[PDB]
Amino acid sequence: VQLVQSGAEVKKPGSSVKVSCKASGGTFSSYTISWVRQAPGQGLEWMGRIIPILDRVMYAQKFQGRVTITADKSTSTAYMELSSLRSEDTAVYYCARRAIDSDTYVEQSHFDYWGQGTLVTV
Amino acid sequence: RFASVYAWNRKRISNCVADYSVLYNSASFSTFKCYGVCPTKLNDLCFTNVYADSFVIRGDEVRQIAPGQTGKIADYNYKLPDDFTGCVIAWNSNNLDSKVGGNYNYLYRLFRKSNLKPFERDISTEIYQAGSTPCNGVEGFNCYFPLQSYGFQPTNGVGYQPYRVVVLSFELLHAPATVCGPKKSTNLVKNKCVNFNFNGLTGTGVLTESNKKFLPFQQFGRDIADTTDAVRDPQTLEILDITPCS
Amino acid sequence: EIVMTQSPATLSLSPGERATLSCRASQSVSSYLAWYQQKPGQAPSLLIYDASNRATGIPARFSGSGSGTDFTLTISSLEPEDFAVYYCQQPLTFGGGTKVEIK
Amino acid sequence: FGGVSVITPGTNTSNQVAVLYQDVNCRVYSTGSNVFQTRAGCLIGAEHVNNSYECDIPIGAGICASYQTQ
Amino acid sequence: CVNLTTRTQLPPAYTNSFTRGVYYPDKVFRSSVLHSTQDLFLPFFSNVTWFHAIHVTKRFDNPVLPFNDGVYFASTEKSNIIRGWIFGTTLDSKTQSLLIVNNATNVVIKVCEFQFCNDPFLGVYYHKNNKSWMESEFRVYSSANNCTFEYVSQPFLMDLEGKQGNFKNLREFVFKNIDGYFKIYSKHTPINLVRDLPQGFSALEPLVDLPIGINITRFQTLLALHRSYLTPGDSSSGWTAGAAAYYVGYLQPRTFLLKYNENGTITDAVDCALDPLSETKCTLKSFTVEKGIYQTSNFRVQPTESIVRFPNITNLCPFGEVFNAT
Ligand SMILES: *[C@@H]1O[C@H](CO)[C@@H](O)[C@H](O)[C@H]1NC(C)=O
Ligand SMILES: *[C@@H]1O[C@H](CO)[C@@H](O)[C@H](O)[C@H]1NC(C)=O
Ligand SMILES: *[C@@H]1O[C@H](CO)[C@@H](O)[C@H](O)[C@H]1NC(C)=O
Repeated sequence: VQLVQSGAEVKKPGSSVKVSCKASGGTFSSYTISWVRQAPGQGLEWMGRIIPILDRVMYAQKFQGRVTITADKSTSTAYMELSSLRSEDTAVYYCARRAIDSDTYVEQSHFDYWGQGTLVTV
Repeated sequence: RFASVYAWNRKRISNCVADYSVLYNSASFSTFKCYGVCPTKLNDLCFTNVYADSFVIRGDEVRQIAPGQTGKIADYNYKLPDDFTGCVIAWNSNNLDSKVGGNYNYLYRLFRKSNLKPFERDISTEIYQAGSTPCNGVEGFNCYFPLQSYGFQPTNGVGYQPYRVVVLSFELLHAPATVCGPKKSTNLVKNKCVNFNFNGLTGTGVLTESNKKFLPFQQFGRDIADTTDAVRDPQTLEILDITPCS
Repeated sequence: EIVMTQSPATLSLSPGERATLSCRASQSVSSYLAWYQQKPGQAPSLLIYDASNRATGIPARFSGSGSGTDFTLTISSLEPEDFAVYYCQQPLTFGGGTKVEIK
Repeated sequence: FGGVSVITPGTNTSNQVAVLYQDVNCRVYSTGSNVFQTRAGCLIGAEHVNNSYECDIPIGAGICASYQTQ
Repeated sequence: CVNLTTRTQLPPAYTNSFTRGVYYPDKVFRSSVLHSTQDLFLPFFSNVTWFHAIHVTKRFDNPVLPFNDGVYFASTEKSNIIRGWIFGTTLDSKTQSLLIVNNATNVVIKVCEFQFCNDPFLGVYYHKNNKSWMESEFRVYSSANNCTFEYVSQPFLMDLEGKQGNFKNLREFVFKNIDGYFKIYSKHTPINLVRDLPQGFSALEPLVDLPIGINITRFQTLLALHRSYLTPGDSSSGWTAGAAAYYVGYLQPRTFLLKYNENGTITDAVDCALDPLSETKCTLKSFTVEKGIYQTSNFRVQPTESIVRFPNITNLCPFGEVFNAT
């Protein structure tokens, strides 16, 4: 429904980037939230997807270990954490909604609404 | 030690007497309902097969533990035959099965390809597929480990609180009894018109020695009219013919 | 992950001409593709999902085709505002992308 | 659909039987050979003869059956 | 565990079920009556698959067979080779399976997630010492875990000698899996048998009702091997087939008219599906039919396929414009 994200930040190497996207209405009980990174000069690099309903998170191999995702139980709050921020890992990164689901668990094959993002640097 | 519903346990009760004395009237239970025998008469009967199914489910799932009632817990975890004889017993267990951050020790099968038949206990962990791409043990998209724990919490709504469910399933006297309610014996009376009870097969007639033999597992016989012809005495095992009173 | 290769690295055409963009998998993904349009200053937006099925709010000039491992994005007539970098996405991650430039 | 009648010589004599299908106009949903199609239905498993005799087991519509030399 | 070799590819011959495999359908005494019973029964006069072990050939015959709706199983021997059964679905440790094994120490029944040997076996060794046979091997499964059902009986000091001749002891069993219970019935009779089950009649008494909750679609038999000082010591080829036979049939829904004699033994029965005469006997509740015409059941053509052809409606009903509307 919504992808309300954080502002931009600059921080010390090794620090974690902890931000969340808030989705209201019926998002919590339906659609999941996917985190993707818009590295400069690149295409998008998907990082992971959190499903607060199944208590599960799916991750890109590229971002395993460094990216973990936490979420709340009310407003769907996709609280992504990127550990060990490096200065070379400067990017605009964001959340997007995965608009396909079912009660037969076909779950999320694709995306619909994307949030554009915020910059994290050092 | 209650089981996850996806893998509910079961214990056999045998070679024992009583404790069917409307134990539920202690009012420790949120619900008690029998689908066969009326509860107050359970303690007057003999049974050949008695079992207790033991597991933990959410409050809004309690209603699914019933013959004829469909739903995911009824179809993917624990299933009763519609032709069910027994009693379903349940109570709130927040003091044992709930934790502040959620008690996740109890698993449910949420993802399944087919429904269960009565009393099938499927403890498989095969990843469930829901789409055209195989997703072979990937986790995500079209596939998930079939089981999910539920975080029971002491502060959630009642339908989200844990309940302990025990289903007492049993067979009636169609074989020699092994479990009986409490009974007081009286002596065997031969000849004369006498009102008898044994293990059931209650009736009035004249008991005389029979010239019949029963196979070791039969206990009693039947006439063409489907009335008891003769019975074996639970004590000493003599076969007695039941003739009508004049 | 699901590895995808895109081609050409750069496509060169005039506005009004057809733009064809290729994406190829190392493994079959059935019909699970999405296509996106990237612009300077903007993360790419969704054009297509389900390989050929057009996304909500997207103009009729965009459509896709293909199955298994071989997929195409077609813009029947590329507009001056569509000289974007196009990308494919599999259920999990994105391909390399094709830059489109004016000839 | 229809009724099925079984023509039986007494079992203390023979275990051969013949079967009559009430509404079959042969178009039968079971077997063949020894098929006599009559107004009483299809009689399968009996030999029609051009002789005539006293009636033994009646079938209907002028036809009777019997067990003879077997 | 051990993949056995050196075998003649003896063919899957069939025999006649005749009038065997009726069973006692109840646990109630009846006598000097006829009674109509509905159950899963071995059909009369069916083609029963014959299986056979014989050395001469070096034939050991221990395949995976379908369980379907239940299995009629006969065991023919004097040699005590055929013993034990395996029941389950995939039979590969992925899920639980039921293992029933008769060894000299005891009879063990367990339900576990078992790791299969592919072709498991028991066996005896012929010792030079005392010129006698002794149980030496239990190469039955590689492992088991996650065991939920277990029963163990007393010792069975069975005659382990590799006795030759026609077969003298016949056991008959049925294995059927109903509403969570694995039901086992059996009986023993004397024989003089080589290939064709005697044209006899039997009803067998129940033994157990096992409260397992197990899904069974396939089963495999278990056979013993004979090893000696007259064979190679190699575990895959160093063996003797001895001599044994077994038969496998399947149960089908049937109605039988059963005849209970004085003292309640089922003495005879008629399979109501064999032919029009049997149908007549079942209809009349009699094993004797007088000369004449009887009507039996009826004839009805069954459907072969189905038609839906409903309205070609493609849009969806606007329930969401009613519910969650303001
Ligand atoms: C039993 O196995 C069959 C396949 O052999 C499967 O279709 C069926 O759903 C299984 N039943 C249970 C309870 O797993
Ligand atoms: C038996 O042969 C099969 C062939 O597929 C093989 O996978 C298995 O490991 C072999 N077992 C032993 C004990 O050699
Ligand atoms: C044969 O004799 C040996 C002596 O070492 C003994 O161990 C073995 O148990 C005996 N076998 C039988 C079948 O009695």
